[PDB]
Amino acid sequence: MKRAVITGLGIVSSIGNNQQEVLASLREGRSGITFSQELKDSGMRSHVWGNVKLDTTGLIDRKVVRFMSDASIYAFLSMEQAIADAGLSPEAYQNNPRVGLIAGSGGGSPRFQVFGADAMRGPRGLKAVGPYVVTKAMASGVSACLATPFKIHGVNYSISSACATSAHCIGNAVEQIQLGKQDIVFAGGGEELCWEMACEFDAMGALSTKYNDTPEKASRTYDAHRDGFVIAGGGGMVVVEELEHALARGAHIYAEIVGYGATSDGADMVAPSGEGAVRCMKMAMHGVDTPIDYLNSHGTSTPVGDVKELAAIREVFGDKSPAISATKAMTGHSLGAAGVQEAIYSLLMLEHGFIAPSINIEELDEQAAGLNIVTETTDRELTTVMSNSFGFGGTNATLVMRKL
Amino acid sequence: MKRAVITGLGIVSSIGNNQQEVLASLREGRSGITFSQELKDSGMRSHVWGNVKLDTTGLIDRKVVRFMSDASIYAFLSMEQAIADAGLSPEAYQNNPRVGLIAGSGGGSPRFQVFGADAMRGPRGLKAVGPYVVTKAMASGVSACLATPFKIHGVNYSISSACATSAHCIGNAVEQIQLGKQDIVFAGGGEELCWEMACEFDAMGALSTKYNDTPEKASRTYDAHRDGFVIAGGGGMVVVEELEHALARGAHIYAEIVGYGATSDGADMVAPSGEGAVRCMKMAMHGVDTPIDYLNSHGTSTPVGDVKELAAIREVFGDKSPAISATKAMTGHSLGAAGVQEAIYSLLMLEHGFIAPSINIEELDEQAAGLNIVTETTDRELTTVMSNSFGFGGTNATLVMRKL
Amino acid sequence: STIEERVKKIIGEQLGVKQEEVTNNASFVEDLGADSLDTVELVMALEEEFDTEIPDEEAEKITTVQAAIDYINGHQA
Amino acid sequence: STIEERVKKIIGEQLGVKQEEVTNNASFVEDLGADSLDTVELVMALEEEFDTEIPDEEAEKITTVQAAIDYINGHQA
Repeated sequence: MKRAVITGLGIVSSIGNNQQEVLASLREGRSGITFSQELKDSGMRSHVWGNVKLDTTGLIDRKVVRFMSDASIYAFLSMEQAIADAGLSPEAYQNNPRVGLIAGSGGGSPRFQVFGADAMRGPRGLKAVGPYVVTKAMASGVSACLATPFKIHGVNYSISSACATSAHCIGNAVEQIQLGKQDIVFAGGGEELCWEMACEFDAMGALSTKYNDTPEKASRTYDAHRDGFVIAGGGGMVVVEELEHALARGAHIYAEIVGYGATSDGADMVAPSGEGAVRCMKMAMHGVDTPIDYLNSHGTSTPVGDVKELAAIREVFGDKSPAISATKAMTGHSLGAAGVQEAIYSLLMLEHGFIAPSINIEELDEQAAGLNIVTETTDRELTTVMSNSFGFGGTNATLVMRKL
Repeated sequence: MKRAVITGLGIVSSIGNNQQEVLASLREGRSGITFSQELKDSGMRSHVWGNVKLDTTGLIDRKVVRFMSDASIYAFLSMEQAIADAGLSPEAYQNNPRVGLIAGSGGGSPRFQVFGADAMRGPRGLKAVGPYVVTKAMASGVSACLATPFKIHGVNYSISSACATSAHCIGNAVEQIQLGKQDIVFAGGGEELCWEMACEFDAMGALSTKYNDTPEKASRTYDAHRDGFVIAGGGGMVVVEELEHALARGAHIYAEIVGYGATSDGADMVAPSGEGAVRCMKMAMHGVDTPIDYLNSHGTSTPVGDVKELAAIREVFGDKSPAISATKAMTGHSLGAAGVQEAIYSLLMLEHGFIAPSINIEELDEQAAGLNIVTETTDRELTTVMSNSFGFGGTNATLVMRKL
Repeated sequence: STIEERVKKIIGEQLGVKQEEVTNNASFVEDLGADSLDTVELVMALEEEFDTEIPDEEAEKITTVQAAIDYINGHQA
Repeated sequence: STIEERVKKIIGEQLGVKQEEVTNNASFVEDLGADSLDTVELVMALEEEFDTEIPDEEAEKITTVQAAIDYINGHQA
């Protein structure tokens, strides 16, 4: 089975519009959360979000962007960054059956699904809907809207698994390299940010509502007074590449993907069981002969979710004390984009030798006692890092990344 | 590596609510298309659809179905059928890390997304939305809503790739068996049927509009007077199983999956290039040392799509084309459910020794000259069959299935 | 069909239990198998039946059948 | 702005071409790269910009910049 490495990355997130800005935010413990007039005006109780702070006007050519929802826009910009960061030019990656793309979103486009129905019900009917709603709203919009303009000839599809979406995309890309079917797979995802999608999470009671006056304090994973997650949007993309192919072209290699876990709880629809996460982490660690130095936890800042993951980590590691932090306390939860963005934060920590802080822990939850939860930026030579993602439906993904 | 076989089938489609009903429809050339007052009342130009002829109200346990959109409901009923057909007791497949589920939809739930936004904007606001919209509308609803009640512990995610969705789900299930990671993977998909989704295809000019007075004559793949596809809904599921595991428990085996192609056009967003389909079919035939006896074409009944696929078939097979038929002339196009339903129709033809007719061809398209398009039910001993699926964004999937 | 009878109708059918299990001190969660999402939907069903809004601070207190009848009675019909 | 200027602005924005390739005898499909979805939206965009309703039979004949200018010029009042 071939070895898979990451040779490029790109990111558009609430804490930065490229990897340099994101790195600076992670080192400073900077929050990307702001007050949202749009969420408040819609009638929601949660008035905070992790928004992308970027004017995208004119960044994508008309013939390409006409098909795109915001998830695809964020993923496209992330892929442009990742292509450049990998040192790839069109002769190498375009029109190439050995080069593929696996990238998804959690929910397609709620905004454009609602637009289509609103337009259809207005006075102009079909003539108001226009011809571009399907590619904006379909679940595979992110892969379709990127594979076509980047002239991808290899694999082309989306994986969707709620908040594990883009972690499974990366793992599936790794499997394509392992099977020898592709030399390069671009993997990642995107997610739009809008009241159309956010209001259904508020209706479940899943979003933070008690910190609207202090938006940077609302996302507070492992804090005793956490009250739900803060919704976010953005995109990310990594270049997954076969090792000998990368070495032969003198690529820059961030890390090898040495473990990929994917499991299922088979239990509760909206709360993790813990048991599936234990198996997922153990699967991703199988055969890895170095300790996990740092774990980026899923850590959403919900009452129910945070304690279940802490218990799973304690069961997996027991004595050993991997450093742990939840970057969502800074970034919010970007849903289908979370897996790839958190893989990227972990790769930046590995590449630049530091642990990002778990912020806003004013009173540590009693269930977190004994764990090495890092609350201040800490320089450290890391070798092996792990990132967890979990989604509704009891779906779990874990990635383990290691220096070469 | 390991070999993968199909050991159970389940289906809910416009031409039948289980495999026996479907078999009878296929042999008879029976249309599943009906006039739709819903589509007409919405303001659409296309008034015909391939509806599931079953009231699903109250069929599924309230605590399970509260989470589900129609795509999940159709896939769930299909999965119950497939489990029974494969002879799997709960002890055999539940709470088992070696048993997984990969199943998707093309668009989640346009109906429930629009419901959520309509509720939020109405007089009760957030109190009208309720807590179940996310699991109904998220792209992974089909996998999430099934893996949880069926107690699945292995892989759990959705693949989405527009109208190739459930074909890629089957192919990825095969890959999990080949990698040695799973012994059984349930693979398939579902799609709801509603004006909220259909109107955006009418707005593209993709749906049939000239045959509303004769609904059974609207879907007419390869006919010179075709005028777009007929939208449909439903579900399907297959049990993908490692060969030695199936043999050791005495399972009934329909066929081995001996080929799986997945490619990308890198060209046009909504029209197939033909070139990507040629590579996809060649990839699926790699290492297959028997000829293709029957090809279930994607065959949507669009002007542009049908000619591109005919040209691709002619390029792959030349003067030795297999027998070809397009079951969508009977069934309509069930979008994310199409790939698994067409794999099931192909498996029934293989198992029962017949070729289903390509109906409604009153004048064969000029571009089909020299191809063996079957227009009457034909008894024939088949050994190797192929099924093609293509989707928006230039995504292609092909499956090749062969008797043991 | 008093306020008490109506509240028990909504509860029994929302939680899928026989109309004899809905005793006045029956807990939605402890006795009737409700989870956190069930309780959200149950409050909505009571709002629809009685055509009243229930504030979030008061809805969180409605975890038993008696708490539902107490609120509905205390707030007109 | 004149009708000609406004038509050329709409065509340029819709098809991703500078108001420079949008010459009067340019064909949307043969010269300006329009595909079958572009032709749908271009009609919508002209209808919106000039507050007119273009029947399908007339829209099918509007295949060049000049044909769009001619149509709008001839359907003001």
